[PDB]
Amino acid sequence: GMLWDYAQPVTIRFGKGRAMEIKDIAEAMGLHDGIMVTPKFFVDSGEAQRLIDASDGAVSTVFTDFSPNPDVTEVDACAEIIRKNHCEFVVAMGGGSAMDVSKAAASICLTDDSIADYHGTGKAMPQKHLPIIALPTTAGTGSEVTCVSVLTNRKLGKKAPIVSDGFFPSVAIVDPELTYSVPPKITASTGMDVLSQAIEGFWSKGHQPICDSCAAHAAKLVFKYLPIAVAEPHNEEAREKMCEASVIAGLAFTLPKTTSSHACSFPLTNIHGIPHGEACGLTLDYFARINKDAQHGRVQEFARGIGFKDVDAMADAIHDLKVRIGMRTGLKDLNLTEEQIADLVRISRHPNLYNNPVEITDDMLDTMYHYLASTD
Amino acid sequence: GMLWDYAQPVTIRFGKGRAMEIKDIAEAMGLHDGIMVTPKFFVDSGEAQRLIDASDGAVSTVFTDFSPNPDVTEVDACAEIIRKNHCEFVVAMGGGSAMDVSKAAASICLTDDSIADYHGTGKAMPQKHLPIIALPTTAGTGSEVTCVSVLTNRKLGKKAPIVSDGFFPSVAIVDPELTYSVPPKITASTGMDVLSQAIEGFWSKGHQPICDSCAAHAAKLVFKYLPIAVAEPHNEEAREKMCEASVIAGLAFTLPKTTSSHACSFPLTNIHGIPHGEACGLTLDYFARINKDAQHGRVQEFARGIGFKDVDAMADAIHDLKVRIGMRTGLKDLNLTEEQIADLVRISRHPNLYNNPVEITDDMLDTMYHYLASTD
Ligand SMILES: NC(=O)c1ccc[n+]([C@@H]2O[C@H](COP(=O)([O-])OP(=O)(O)OC[C@H]3O[C@@H](n4cnc5c(N)ncnc54)[C@H](O)[C@@H]3O)[C@@H](O)[C@H]2O)c1
Ligand SMILES: NC(=O)c1ccc[n+]([C@@H]2O[C@H](COP(=O)([O-])OP(=O)(O)OC[C@H]3O[C@@H](n4cnc5c(N)ncnc54)[C@H](O)[C@@H]3O)[C@@H](O)[C@H]2O)c1
Repeated sequence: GMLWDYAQPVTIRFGKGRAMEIKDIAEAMGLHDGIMVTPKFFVDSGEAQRLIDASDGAVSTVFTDFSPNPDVTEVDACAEIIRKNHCEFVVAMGGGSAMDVSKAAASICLTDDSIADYHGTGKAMPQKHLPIIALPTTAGTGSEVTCVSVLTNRKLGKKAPIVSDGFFPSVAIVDPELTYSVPPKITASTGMDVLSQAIEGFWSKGHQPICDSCAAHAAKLVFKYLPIAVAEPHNEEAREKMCEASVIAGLAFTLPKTTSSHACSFPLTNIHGIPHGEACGLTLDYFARINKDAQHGRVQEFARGIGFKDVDAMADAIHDLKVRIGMRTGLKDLNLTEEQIADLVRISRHPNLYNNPVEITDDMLDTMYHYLASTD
Repeated sequence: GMLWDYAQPVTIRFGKGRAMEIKDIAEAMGLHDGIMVTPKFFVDSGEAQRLIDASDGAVSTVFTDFSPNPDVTEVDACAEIIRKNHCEFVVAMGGGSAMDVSKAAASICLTDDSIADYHGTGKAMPQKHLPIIALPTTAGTGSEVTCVSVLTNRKLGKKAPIVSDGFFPSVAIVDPELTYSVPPKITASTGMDVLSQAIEGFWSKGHQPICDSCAAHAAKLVFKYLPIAVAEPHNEEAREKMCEASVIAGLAFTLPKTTSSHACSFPLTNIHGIPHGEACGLTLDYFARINKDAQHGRVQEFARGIGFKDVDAMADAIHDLKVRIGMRTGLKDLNLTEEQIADLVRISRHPNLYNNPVEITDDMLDTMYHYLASTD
């Protein structure tokens, strides 16, 4: 017997030049006076003002004060702006960081309580929220189809996600044109994040068939088009394909969740400043050679479906992919101490690690990090 | 570039024995007193009361007065029942016929007009309705994840579908136990209906990547388990695997729509009484040999993705599948006249026919129908 649930209530509009259709959603939903949460890059580049003028007065205010690693203070700061201008909907035009505070601010601006009162403290988020129109500009994190908002508390040293049914965006416009301006180094990291969510989402203990079809489709696209997009940022086909894999791979991690590589990326990112997708890719092919034979050859069928002889052949491609696009293949330059390696193992015992098809023991993490700390 | 919209607002609770969870959905929504629209077979078998008592007062009334091809009068008869008993939600436990009157009667009971006032005339349905909990009992048509309600106007001699966003069921519980009681002949016909909507849904003109990932997963499951479900009606795994492919193929054809085998199946059913799934599969392999080199080798990559050397190897698998499960391979026993063959050509020119990649001219229809008239 196989039991599973599937819920995906985010409408998706895909196509180049469809970011101008924000006026079509604010008129159909009957919503005026919107706030666009976008990084300051799009403000100085005129791309933000181009869509606001196209919306024809639908969007009024703009909020750009937030970090790539967003804090709980920028969420309440964005919530205060919504409370003042009486904003009805929230536009999230950015990467995984601009869309993280948009989900949190749209639900918290309807209460007089801080966003910290629900940040990993057991308190459930109020489901009442403003509508969200996610416009991802990186390909990506797939956050435009998830109910997750990853935040940080600098004054309290806390960093934990918040999962609420009210964080689901109503509409998510995936425009590949907004990804043209992504630098090659970020394109490679965000591309590895798509590949990690696709592979981890498949071999997860909470897998389901609808997510597997999306996971296999997105993974094959990353192996083919991601090197092209890194080398050629203006390649319209390679960018559009990466957006295709990005939103589709997001549909494979919302329910089955992620496993080992995402559990190890949290210490590799927060402690050592390694970007998220690059930290996940740092251990992707490592756990692949471990889970290759689990689930009665199910992972072997995944590799053959995307065009590989075995899983070890697929793990070789993941390694050749990271080298060609300039991603980390080791941690020898960090000069990690035995205390730091032991810190990597203790913090890697995350709830996501238990979703791995093969039980990862502490002796395995100690072997992996000692191998990573001794590799260029 | 690629342009496509994706909207799947149905919640899928898949699992063996999860039909008892009507109480959970009614309690979570805080709803009581529901009307269960089901065929009379499930009442005579006690399966309807097993779920009424499992809901523990959540479901109160039962409606069983509708034909396999549902008439508008049977909808208003069910609508007036909800008006006289004020039910709060609709339970659709049955085939496509039961899930097509549950969509119309849930929206028309809130009004005072007849459901025929929106049947083919073009008048939009009111977007206010009662919640729908779809419990499909075949595998299938996927009506639990679509917004179309195929009806029939017997007094007016018309059979036209109705498409309304308010017809989307809230939750679609897919339980393979409800399919154990399907006779092998109906299993084979409904089984071919899944493979049709998957193959047609893939090579359609309005194809999109999310639906194509689902189309390949569903098609690969039918080739392996459909003969098992036919020769072994109580095979639990074969039944579950057919239920899995049926709901996944529902998401595959709801947006890209159907192509030629569905356009040719409508005259094969209303005039000659051939079941829908059997009438679709009667021409499915014929159009495959036409669309093999279409869309720049796209259908070729589809056949290799599911495990065939080419479409020709897949077309042979379709033929051998129908012979093993006892589906029509020709129309020689009908002894069709030259008038009848030309009558099938006229009616087969349906709007869904133009969705085929290769153009289906009237001469190709005349050639195909004359070929089937000479085939056993
Ligand atoms: N919410 C979720 O479900 C989810 C899932 C995974 C990761 N995340 C979090 O999301 C963040 C990652 O998001 P990311 O992977 O998009 O990077 P990002 O958006 O965090 O930061 C990327 C940087 O690129 C800059 N940039 C320059 N030109 C750009 C352009 N043309 N388009 C977009 N950005 C441009 C942005 O200003 C930003 O500083 C991490 O903090 C990660 O933890 C969230
Ligand atoms: N709305 C949609 O998305 C969609 C898609 C395809 C077809 N359809 C329509 O739906 C109908 C076809 O649905 P179907 O293929 O289920 O045909 P159908 O609805 O006739 O199947 C129901 C019949 O199956 C028989 N049956 C015997 N044992 C059964 C059992 N144990 N469980 C269920 N039924 C049993 C009964 O006679 C019952 O009337 C047609 O009217 C077709 O046009 C709708």
